[PDB]
Parts: sequence; structure tokens; C-alpha cells
Amino acid sequence: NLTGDIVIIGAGAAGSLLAHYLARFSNMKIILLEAGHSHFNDPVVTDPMGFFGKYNPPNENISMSQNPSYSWQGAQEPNTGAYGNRPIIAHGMGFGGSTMINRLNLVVGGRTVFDNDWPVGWKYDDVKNYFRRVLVDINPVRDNTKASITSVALDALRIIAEQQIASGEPVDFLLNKATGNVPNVEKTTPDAVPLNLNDYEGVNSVVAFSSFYMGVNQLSDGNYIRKYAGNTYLNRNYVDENGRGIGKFSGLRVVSDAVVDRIIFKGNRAVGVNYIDREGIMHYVKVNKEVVVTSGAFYTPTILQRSGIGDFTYLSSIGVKNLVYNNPLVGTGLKNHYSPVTITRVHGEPSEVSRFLSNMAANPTNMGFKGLAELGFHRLDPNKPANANTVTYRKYQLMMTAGVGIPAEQQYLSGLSPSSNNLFTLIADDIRFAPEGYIKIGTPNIPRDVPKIFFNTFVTYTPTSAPADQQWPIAQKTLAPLISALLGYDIIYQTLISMNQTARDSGFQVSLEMVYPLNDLIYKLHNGLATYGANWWHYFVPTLVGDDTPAGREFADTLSKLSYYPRVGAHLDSHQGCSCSIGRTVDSNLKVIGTQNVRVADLSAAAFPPGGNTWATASMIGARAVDLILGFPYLRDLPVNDVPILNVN
Amino acid sequence: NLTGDIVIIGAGAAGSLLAHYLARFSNMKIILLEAGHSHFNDPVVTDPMGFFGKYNPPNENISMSQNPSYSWQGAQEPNTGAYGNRPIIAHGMGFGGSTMINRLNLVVGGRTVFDNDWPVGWKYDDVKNYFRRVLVDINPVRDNTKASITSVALDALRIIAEQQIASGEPVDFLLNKATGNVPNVEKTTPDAVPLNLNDYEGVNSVVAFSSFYMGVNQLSDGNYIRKYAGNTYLNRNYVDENGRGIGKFSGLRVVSDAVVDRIIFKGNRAVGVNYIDREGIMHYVKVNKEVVVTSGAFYTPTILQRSGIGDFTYLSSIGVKNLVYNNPLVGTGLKNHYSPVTITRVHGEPSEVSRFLSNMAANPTNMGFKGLAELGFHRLDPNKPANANTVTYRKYQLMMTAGVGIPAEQQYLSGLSPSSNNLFTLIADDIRFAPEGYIKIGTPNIPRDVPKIFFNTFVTYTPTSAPADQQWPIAQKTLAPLISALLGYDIIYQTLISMNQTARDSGFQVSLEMVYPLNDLIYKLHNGLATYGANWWHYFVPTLVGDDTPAGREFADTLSKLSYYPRVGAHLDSHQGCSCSIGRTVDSNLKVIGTQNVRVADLSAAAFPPGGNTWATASMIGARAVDLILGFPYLRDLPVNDVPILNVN
Ligand SMILES: Cc1cc2nc3c(=O)[nH]c(=O)nc-3n(C[C@H](O)[C@H](O)[C@H](O)COP(=O)(O)OP(=O)(O)OC[C@H]3O[C@@H](n4cnc5c(N)ncnc54)[C@H](O)[C@@H]3O)c2cc1C
Ligand SMILES: Cc1cc2nc3c(=O)[nH]c(=O)nc-3n(C[C@H](O)[C@H](O)[C@H](O)COP(=O)(O)OP(=O)(O)OC[C@H]3O[C@@H](n4cnc5c(N)ncnc54)[C@H](O)[C@@H]3O)c2cc1C
Repeated sequence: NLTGDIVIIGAGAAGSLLAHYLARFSNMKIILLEAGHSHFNDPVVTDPMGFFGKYNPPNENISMSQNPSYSWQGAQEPNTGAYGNRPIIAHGMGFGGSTMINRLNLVVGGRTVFDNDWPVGWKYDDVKNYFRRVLVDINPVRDNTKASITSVALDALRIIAEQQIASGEPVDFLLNKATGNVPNVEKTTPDAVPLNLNDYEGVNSVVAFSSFYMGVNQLSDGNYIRKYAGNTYLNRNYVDENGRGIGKFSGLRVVSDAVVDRIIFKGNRAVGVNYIDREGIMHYVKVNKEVVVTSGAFYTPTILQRSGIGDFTYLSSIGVKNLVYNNPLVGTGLKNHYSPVTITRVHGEPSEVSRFLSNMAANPTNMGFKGLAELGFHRLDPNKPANANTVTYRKYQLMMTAGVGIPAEQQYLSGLSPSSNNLFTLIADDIRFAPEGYIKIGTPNIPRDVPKIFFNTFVTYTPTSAPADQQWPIAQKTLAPLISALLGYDIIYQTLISMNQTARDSGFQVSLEMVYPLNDLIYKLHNGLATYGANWWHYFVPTLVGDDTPAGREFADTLSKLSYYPRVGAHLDSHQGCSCSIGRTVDSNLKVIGTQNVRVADLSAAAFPPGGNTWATASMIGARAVDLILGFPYLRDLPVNDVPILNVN
Repeated sequence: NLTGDIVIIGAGAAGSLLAHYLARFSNMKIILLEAGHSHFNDPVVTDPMGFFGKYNPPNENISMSQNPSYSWQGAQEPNTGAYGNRPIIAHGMGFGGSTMINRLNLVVGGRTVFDNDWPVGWKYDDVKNYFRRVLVDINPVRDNTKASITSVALDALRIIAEQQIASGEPVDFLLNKATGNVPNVEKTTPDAVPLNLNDYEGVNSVVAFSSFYMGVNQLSDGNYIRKYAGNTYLNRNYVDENGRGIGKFSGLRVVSDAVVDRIIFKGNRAVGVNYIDREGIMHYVKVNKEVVVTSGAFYTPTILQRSGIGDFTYLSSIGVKNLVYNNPLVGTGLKNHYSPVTITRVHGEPSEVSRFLSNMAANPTNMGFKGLAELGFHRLDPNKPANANTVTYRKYQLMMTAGVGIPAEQQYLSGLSPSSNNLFTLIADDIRFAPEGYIKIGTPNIPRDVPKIFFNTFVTYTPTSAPADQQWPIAQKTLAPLISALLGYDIIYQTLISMNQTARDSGFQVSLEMVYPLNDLIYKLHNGLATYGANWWHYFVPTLVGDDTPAGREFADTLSKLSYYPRVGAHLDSHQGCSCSIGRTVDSNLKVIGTQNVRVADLSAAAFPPGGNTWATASMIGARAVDLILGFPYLRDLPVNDVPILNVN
């Protein structure tokens, strides 16, 4: 009954941008289908502080990610490395996709990752313009206030950096070789210029700064608003209430509350897509040129497999009727970030600790983030790439906030309840997280919130009856995440050690000591690390070492005991991706291998996790897909000053 | 073009029975729709020992409940009682429903529950016939191997019952009134008679027995077979591979791999239903006489709300197009069971402890359930109904099993590894669980695996500035499950203290005590119970009854500390139901209020959870529905010697 030319699945962080820009530069028809609906008039989502649970009913106070009305519930299979727990990860619904419910933080990832870990045609010098376009389209803002603790932390970081430069090691977490001998630490003078970590050139990869960039804008009244993909590209100024373009965009139509399940085929060419609406009737729309799937990391492999592309044996076993192309790589090698936490309690008298722990209240500009730096590889990490000693890589993202963020079980077990106001927290996020998994469809009837998702993070090692030299590489490969977590803990401990003297000489009379990981254990870890050198990680398996002295046995016991904290005392960030990576499921032209006219243009199609948060990356992939579909580098050569017009209502 | 007279939705524990006895006793064609498909030949479901995970790939070692191809994933919203945890409860898929993945334990429930907590027409003397029919049709078997510890436990229970009956207290857990002054404990003599707890007359309410009843059958080879509703009522004898009736059953037709979405109407009369098949197509089938929904506890209210019956405000807010009946009760009051776990350590010479703990290996006839008893209310329970001194109520279901059943986190924390061979578990089940919740849908597009499910278990009390005289009833109402759990812990403690003497007298020179609940803490709990009597539970709020007495401080501290284990060390049993009970949504005819020919025939329609495992109740309700639909008590007049024949292949 209907017809069309281009249909896009998922008005997310890339789908909305792609639809808007296809409508901008073309006369053909573009259709956008989205599972959810617009939420332009909700204080929970429109207000940035609504993410924190401000407009929630007293009997249903749950976050936006935990509402089935807002996001898909992606429960996973038990994690054998995490005591069998089943964390749930969510993808948002409606216009704007998952950007509706995020923390609104914006980063780029750096220049090294896009040059040494991506295929040709996707180096930094080809996507810097797209990064700039997206960043100036969102137009973030920085923090308003300036806490005293941030200056002390930056000074301590500068002291650590100068000590490391004086030592002269081949590679350290606080060394940047693109700037020379001078450390990349912002100065404490009131007139110090900000160290922008999303600079166009890419000089900063290991930089100590003081504020992130959030997609928040201030209105004329004086209250802040949340800016995301939906309220940037899909406002009433472009698409009306009916769901059709107005004036210049007359060729664009968007249907909301539409979920697709299957793609009609002709052997290699998609002939139509069917969707399910609120009343439950499936309609048929013709496809003339191409289709793009932008349903996210978890639901692009699912629609691909249910369409008839994937491992033939599995699809035939589960009863998939139509089979088109055979590929055992679909939905494989899923990557995600992971961030442990730590708590530090200050001592002294109430006046000084009150005047020192102030001005970190959450406001819509900092989102509770103070931020310290984005460090590199630790010197004693066994697993570094070849270019580690020559080119710096982003390994850790350091964050600090106020209060305590921990699940209540560990709060009760440790006894550090949030009643006390004399303690803060730090998060050493890991952007080089090693373990990967895969996604498989369960039943070929309807889209479902839970496919088969396997993700084993902190897996231990069992020795075999083999020579030790043949086992050590396998232990090195397997035991990477534990080493990374321990190195992050040691980094934070060194930061605290420097911060003690920095705060003592900065005019404050306080003493800072680690509390949550039982700082005596951290001290034992530091002593063992210093005494044992680079072979410290050999004591993960005491039997292979064979040492029986009390020092070695207690070091082994402490190392085993410290492995308990990252498994439960941490959080799993929702930065999943790389399920249809380039070179395995798709080529560098964003085309699936063996298909003719389908594309994937979301974070799933990425070939590697960026060195940080993953929003601008998805937006860039969408824009580059626009250029590849058109063939002309329109978005690369567009003037910077031309941006879409905001329209609140 | 496909049509039928009566359409049944959901081939669960009751739909299969209803369809079978509809085809047997009538000529009208019956159509059954099920989401899954037959698993007759799968060794994982057919072999009773396959429930424990014997036929799974080494790289996908997950149980049948956690596998999306076998069961739906019922992730619930976080509960403030369990530190915001989100346990997942699974409903089975395919022929037989959840009976495919259960432990097959069969318990009737008792007499008093069906007579005091159920309406007229659903009393015990009206459902005994159907309970007997179900038990005869399944034909369970008893245990094979006899354990020496079972006799010791039975003698200890007999001694405790003798003490309780000599004390002459008005009510206690080990007192029964259908027997008199003689304890209802099975004899320990070698020629003892089995003490059946599912007797026809229902005189058995508090019984100390030695073996449960499991739905397994021995074959000629010598191996057992899981006997559930699927192979019993829908085997190859009556329905072939193509799902058409054989002989008299020619009217019946069963379509596998069918997911129903909504029920169309004409103002007060349903006309047809639609389902999404394997090829993702919509099929419309005409309805002539009746439609019955038995989709389960979690998915009956969801389908009812998505159909057009339920709260108008919430459905209209979500976006449901059609509204029929304004019932604010659809999906209200969800009841489910609970089960804390304890661990006991046996001290002594290694040969003694090896000889004592023999013959507790799991078999396809006992499933590790040695079985102890079903107990009543504790004498110190603040909450007891009116008929406490008139009739006996069963509150607990005590069971014993070898090994340690606890999530691995607490195993690591306490150091009670399963590798040790001197520990066993005592489980104090709770069949009278107080708290309840509700079910709400999230998006009116497709039947989703995860709806909005709220269930808060262990909620604390908030003191208010007022005299405690008008505050105590509210605190008593709110603090019921904690009291029940602590009373069960005390029951297990005194059962163990009698176990010690009985084992010493029985020629076993072994000392034994509990470890996991921190035996000193439970000893302090028992001392405080004895000291304070009925005022023991007033110390959950130390502010309201503060005394500054060192004994008072110790009691308050040990009561606060003991509340952690029920929160962490327990498993939510999947006995959920009663969310669409009789008197709220349906009448005595099990007909939906405000409709004409809509009926519910599952466990969700139960007015109260039975005192035990809930497999038989669903089939009982299905048989009642058959009798109500037909109009003649055929199943009440069917001779016992008529049983359907099972077909292994
Ligand atoms: C709690 C949370 C916090 C985050 N914080 C940050 C942060 O601070 N910084 C950062 O950079 N990133 C952050 N992210 C990540 C960011 O929100 C997303 O990763 C980003 O939107 C990536 O783009 P996407 O296309 O994957 O988005 P998606 O939302 O995954 O886009 C796909 C969308 O398409 C729709 N869709 C899916 N399947 C179907 C279907 N079958 N039919 C129809 N429509 C469908 C849905 O609306 C879905 O959301 C956060 C994410 C979460 C969940
Ligand atoms: C792990 C586990 C252990 C258990 N152990 C015991 C035990 O020892 N003793 C005991 O008495 N009970 C036990 N139970 C409970 C017992 O298995 C069930 O509660 C009982 O069979 C209830 O049956 P039901 O048909 O009402 O529910 P279900 O079995 O959940 O019935 C639902 C049926 O309808 C189908 N269906 C659902 N939604 C749709 C839809 N939209 N369209 C079409 N079809 C649909 C499903 O595929 C399924 O066949 C256990 C349950 C679990 C999960």
C-alpha cells in the first residue's frame, strides 16, 4: 500500500543524523523507523538532572535505564569470571536512541587509536573533520565552579609526572611523547588556559585536565536543558508532529512506535521491511536503493541473523526458514569497557575537612564529574603493543566524584555508609579491556530483549601437565584484566601518596588514606611489586613459582585476596560495541560481506573500542556513512558555522 | 481460513490437560497454541538427571532455566529488600511449560489452606477428586536409597515433638490435631511403614516423613524418564509430528512455535486471535465459543492488559488503542515462595564422618531431596491467624541435601568450599511468604520477555515521632518475613541440637553444628529469644524501646547483623502465581469480570499459594476448568483405572 526509497532502522545516535543529512542533500525518499517515541516533554529526560532520579515516583524510584518503558533490557548469560552474576545492559528507546539516558559526557578517543588499530581509510586524518563537525554540532560546555581538591590533585599529578620524567623510563602512564619534556598538566594559576582533550590536532593523549564536555545548554530563563541526537536533528523545526518533513525536508517521513523483525529478500537484494505497530499489524514498504541497520550493538546482529545471514548450522537448528549467506563471524568479538571504584577517607578536624571537601555538588554542567586525567600504560604491565615504547596509548581514564558509589552490599560489608560526608571516591576506568564475547539469536519469531550474550571477564587460569615455558604466554593472555585492575589500584595509591604532601603544603591540614580496599593490603601489594619487579604477575599461580618463603606465600595470598574486589566492587559501563566489526562482517565501505545493498552504520560496525566514551564515534560513523552513500565529501567540506537550529517546542 | 470453537493459549501444566480432556470428552475441535516445540528426544529434558547439567557443551555450561531457547527471562526491577538486586525467574517454553525444567517434586499442599483461604466451591472436599486424579495420572515414585542420617533426624524430630506435646502449649510447629497426643513422626524401625504426606483424607498437615514423591518412571532398560504434562497428554499416541489428532481426538490440533499477541473483540465478545509464527507472519483464526488464557503467572496479566482489559489510566498513558473494562486489579498481588539456606559442619574422626555422611548421592528418583518434614507456626511468632487454636497451619518445608547450595560469593567469603566432604545443608522453606507485588507492561507492541515486575521482600521499618502504641501494628505488619526467617533459623538450630544427642545415642561418635550462619550469632539469638519471649521482635527498632542495657545493646546488634544472611544467602523459588486471583479478576466460574467467554486456567488464577510446591495445583485448576466448561463432572466420574499411556518416542 506504501512505497519508499531509503529506510533506516533505529533513530539512535547515528540513525537520526544519517536521516537528517540524507534528507538535506538528496531529492529521493528517506524513511526512518524507530521502536520508541519522542520524549520532548518529560522532566526526567529533558532536564539533565532528571537522570539522577529527581522526578521519580516515591514507589517506583528506578533509573531511566532500568525502565522497560525507556530502554531494552539486555540480560546476559552468567559470567563465569564474575561469580555467576548476570548484569543487565540497556539500549534506550525513542528518538535519540541511547543518548536520551546517558551521562551526556563527550570525548573523542585520541589519534593513536584511530591510526594504529583501525584499517586503512579510517585513519585519524580522514575522520578528524567528522569529529570536529559532530563536536561543534553538539556544542558542549564546561564546568562552572572550581573545587580546591582538583587543584591539589593536578599539582600532585604534576609532581608525579616530573618525577617520572627525571627517572627516565621507556614508557609510563603519565608520559606524552607528542609534547616533549614538559608534562601535559594544567597549571594551578587562576588564569591557566584549559587543556582541551578533544583538540583538532590530537596533541593530547595523556593529559591532566579539570573539566569534561557535556551536551548541556543553558536557556534564556536560567535553567539548563539536555541536548542529544533527537532534540538536535529531529525537532519540530524539521519534522512536524505528524511525522513528516516540512518545507525543505518534504521528502522525509518518520514513523514512531515501529519495531521491525524481518527483511524481505530476492536472493541478494532486500525487497522490503515489515514492522509491528501498537495495534499489531505488519505493513509492507518497498525498498528501491538501499537499507541501513543502526539498531545498536546488541540488536544489529539479531536482525541480521533473523533475516537469513549468519551461521547456517545454527540458524537451521533453531528453525530459521530462509537462508541467504553463510558467515560464522556475525555477532562475534563484542567489546566493552569496565570501571572499578575506590574510596578514600580524609582525617583531621571537622572545619578543615568541611572546607576541603566542598564545591563538588552535582550541577547540570559537571554531571558530578570532577575529572583528573587520562593516563597511559603502566611500566610494569606485561601486555603492551609493539609501539608502546615509541607512541603513547590511552589505557586508563581517571575520574573522581563526591560521595560513595558502590552497591549497598559492599557498603554494609565494609561499613562505609554514605552518611559520612568526609570521604570521596575515584574511578580508574579501563579503556583497553581485553575480554570479548559474542551474540546469538534464540528464537526466530519476534525481536526479544534477551538474546544469548556471553561475556566472561575475570577468568582464572588452571595449570596443565605441560612445561612452564609453554604455559606462561597463555597465563599472560588470560590474566590481563586482573593485572590491569591491580595496576590501576597502584596508580591511585601513588596519586594519594603524592596528594598527601601536596595538600599538606597547599595550606590544608588534612591526612588522606585509602579505606575501601583495606589500604594495608594496598601497601603490601606496593611493597611486593617493588621487591619483585616485572615478574610480580608470576605469583598469580603459586604452584608454578614454587617459592615457599613466608614473603612469597603472603604476597600470593594478598594477590589472590585483592582479586575479589574488581569482580563485585565495580560497575560495568554500557559502552558495548564491535559486533559487526570492519574486516569480519563488513568491508571498509560499510557493506556486509556477501550482500549487495545493505549497510551497518552504528557502534557495532566499529573495528575497535575508542579510548573513552563512545558517542561521538557513533555519530562520526553515521556521518561517514552519509558521505559513502552520497559519494561526495559534503560533510567534510561544509562550513563550520552552519549548524542545525535548536527548537525546544 | 483456520477456524475453531474453543481456543486455548499456552501449553503449560494446565493447557495440555485441558486440551486433552476436551478432545477426549467432546467432539468440538480444539486448537492449542504454544510458543515452543516438542522436546521428546532431547536427552537434557528427557533424562531426569539432565536437570543438573550433564548434557551441556563445556563452553556453554548453563542450566535450562537460564537458556533463552528453553524459557523466558523474567528480570524484575530492583527490590529495596535485597540491596537492589534483580533476580531473574524463568517460565518454561514448549510442551509442558515450566514442568520441562522443574525438579518434578510433587506436593498437594494440605487441607486447611484450601478450606480457610479459598472461596466457596473451592474447598478441600471439592478438589480432593481432582488432586487424586492428577496424582494417579502422574503416578510418582519414592526414594530408593536409605540414609543413616535420615533415621537420626527422624528420631530427633520425634523427641522434639514429644517435648512440645508434653509442654502443652496452644500452638507449635511440631503439633498436629488430626492425630491427637501422638507425634506424627515416621518410625525408625527397620520395618517402618511409609508416612505419605499427600494422603487422600488430608489428615496429614504437620508430618515428619522420610521421602518426597517425584514424577519419574523406571523403564525396562533400567533408566528413569522425566514424566511431565507434555509426554503424558501430548505424546505421539494422540498427536503426531504434524500435530493432528489420532482417532477420537481428530478434533484436536496443536500448533508449535506460535506466539500470540492480542485478543480482538466486538464490544463484549471475542472474535479471534492472532499469532506470529516461525516465518514472522500474522495469522487470524476465527473464534466461535470460548477462549481460555493460561500463559502463566507472569504473562497472563500482560496479555490481559495488552488485550484491552485493565487499568484505563496506565494503559492509556502507555498508548493502548482499545479500552474495554476498567479493572485496577489486573496483575495485582503477586505471591511467591522463598528459601534461606544453612550449612552445618560435622566434627570427628575422619572414618566416622565418612561413614556418617554416606548414601546422600543424588539419583533420578530423589533429586537430592532426602526430605525431613513440613512444620507449622513457631510459638514465638507475633503473627498467627484467628484459627491458630482451632486448626493447624503449615508454614515451613524443611529439607536436607548433601553438598553446599549457596552462590559462590558467600562460599568465598566464609571459606566453606564444596570440595570439603563434611558439610551438608538444611533448608527452611517458607510456604507462607507475606510480601506481594504487581505486574505492568511497558510497550504495547509485542509480547516482551521482561515486563515491569515489582517485588520487595525484606523491607525495614521507618520510625516516626509518635507514641509507639499506635505504631506497633504497622511495624508488626512490615517486619513479618524477617521474623519468619529468624524463627526458621531457630527451628533448625534446635533440630540440630537434638540431632547431636540422637546421633550420639545411635552409635555415631560425631559432633556437629552449623557454621555458615555464624553459630555464635544464632546462639545469641536463641538466648535472646528465651530471655525476651514475645518482646524479642521489638528490638528491630532500638530507638523506640531503648534501654541502654548491655544485654539490650548486644541483642539489638546481633538482630541487626543476623538480617544480612536472609538477604544474601537465599534463592527465590519460582513458585510465583496468584496475580489474577478469584474475587479480583474472575468469579467462581473462572470467568473474567466484564466479559462473556474469556477464562483464565493457570496458577495465576489461584486465590492463595498452596502450602508447598505448586505443580499439582495448576493441573487441578485445569481439570476444574474442564468440568466447568463441559457442565458434567466427567473427571469426577472417570474411573481411576483410566490413565493415558506414555510414549517415550
Ligand atoms: C546508561 C548509559 C550511559 C552512557 N553514558 C555515556 C557517556 O557518558 N558518554 C558516551 O559517549 N556514551 C555514553 N553512553 C553510550 C551512548 O548512549 C550510546 O552508546 C550511543 O547512542 C551509541 O549509539 P547507538 O546507535 O548504539 O545508540 P542506540 O540507542 O543503541 O541506537 C539504536 C536505537 O535504535 C532503536 N532500535 C533498536 N532495535 C530496533 C528495532 N529492532 N526496531 C526499531 N528500532 C530499534 C532503539 O531506539 C535503539 O536505542 C551511555 C549509554 C548508557 C546506556
Ligand atoms: C527451576 C524451577 C523449579 C521448579 N520446581 C518445582 C518443584 O519442585 N515442584 C513444583 O511443584 N513446582 C516446581 N516449579 C514450578 C512449576 O514448574 C510451574 O510453576 C508449574 O508447571 C506451573 O505451570 P503453568 O502452566 O501454570 O506455568 P508455565 O509452565 O509457565 O505455563 C506457560 C506456558 O504458556 C506458554 N506461553 C507463555 N507465554 C505465551 C504466549 N505469549 N503465547 C503462547 N504461549 C505462551 C509457555 O511456553 C508455557 O508452555 C519449578 C519451577 C522452576 C522454574
